[PDB]
Amino acid sequence: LYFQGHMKNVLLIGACGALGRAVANAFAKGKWSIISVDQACGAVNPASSIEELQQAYKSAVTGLKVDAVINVAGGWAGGSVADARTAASTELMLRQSLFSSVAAAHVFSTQGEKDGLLLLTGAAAALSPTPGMIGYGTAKSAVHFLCQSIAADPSVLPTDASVLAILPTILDTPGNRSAMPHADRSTWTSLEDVAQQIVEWSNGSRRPASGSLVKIVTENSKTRFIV
Amino acid sequence: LYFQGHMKNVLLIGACGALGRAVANAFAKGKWSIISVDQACGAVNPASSIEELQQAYKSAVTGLKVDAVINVAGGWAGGSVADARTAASTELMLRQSLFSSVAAAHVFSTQGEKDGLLLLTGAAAALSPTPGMIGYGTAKSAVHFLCQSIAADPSVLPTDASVLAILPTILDTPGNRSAMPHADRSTWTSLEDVAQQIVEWSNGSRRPASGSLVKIVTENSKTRFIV
Repeated sequence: LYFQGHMKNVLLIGACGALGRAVANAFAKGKWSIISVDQACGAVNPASSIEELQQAYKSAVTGLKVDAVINVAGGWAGGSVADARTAASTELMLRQSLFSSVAAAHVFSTQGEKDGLLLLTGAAAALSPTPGMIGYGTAKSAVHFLCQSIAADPSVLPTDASVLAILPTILDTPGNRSAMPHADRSTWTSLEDVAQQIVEWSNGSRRPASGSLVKIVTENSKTRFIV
Repeated sequence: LYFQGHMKNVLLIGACGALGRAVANAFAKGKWSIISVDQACGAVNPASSIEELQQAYKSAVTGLKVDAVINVAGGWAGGSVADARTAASTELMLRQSLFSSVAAAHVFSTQGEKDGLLLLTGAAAALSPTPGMIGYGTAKSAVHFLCQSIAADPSVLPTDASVLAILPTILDTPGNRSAMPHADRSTWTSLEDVAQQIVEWSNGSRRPASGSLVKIVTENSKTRFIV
């Protein structure tokens, strides 16, 4: 007659960035419980070791199982091996994208629900060498490899778990608007389309094969998610 | 009648490991000047930022131009995203292999001689996903990407510079002998064959195309260097 459901829980990493806020709004409209580890904003020190991140992540979800672990953290910096500042900017992109993803994988493995989702954020541009974006290309290339490697042994993920990486080309962010203010935005992906796709996968449906690198391709302002 | 030559200088990173010592011995027999940044052993703190490594590297070669920058640093640890210790071990492999390689690229770019060599150390096993070696596969995959990315804009390297990554399968090291003491060693690459190949490339000849991932393939105890 009455059957009591259960709240779904998402561990959200990177909630403070443009895509992070769009993703938090989509989970909230979707009536998920959100644990925003990076919030209440800069809540976890970026100088954290991988071990310290996985401690802060385990601590934020104690006595919960998580149906999704969504990592959308990461900024962008340019630079070639010529610039002295490439060292500092690449260490930052490695910490925001790769350190966070390794820690997120361990919490997913130990606290994750059956049919759960781990979602990592790559970059379509990191499918090719990136001479002018050394740090960013190297960090996101590593995320892509980490996603394929996690997927390749399902015995250490929850049963019917999926790991996916999203590979955006260009996102329609305030930063992109002010950087390129007279460009055509017909290929810029809406943050809301990405966030709604992430919620749909997190609710269980339309997932490509675990380990997929899902390119986000926008043409004439319509988006497809392509493996 | 008499023409005075000049010493060739190598910046050697990772001189303390088995391959590092074999490489130092080969440069020394080859009458190169060796700057061993990691020596006099653990000379540079592994907890160094990329910026601090590139400072320690610039400082070790002040008022020299370097004909070669050779990075052979890196140990090995196992682990899946299941093990709590994967976080700490992966951060170590990222620091030893990738942090060192980004700093080495900047010193090569700013202090490197024309026709100079930058050599990075990958892993044949990182050409495929590595579920049981998450940290090691991810760190070496990143080195491979970094090598291709550096090569892809020659304008920020010295004229006729080459960047190469070596991708060993199994090296005949004391560690490998004691770990697998009844295995066949007919596919294990001699450290001296690798070191002599590195010196030959550093003297200028037999280099494949810049950005190459050179697999080291040993069969019936004979080694080839294959792109």
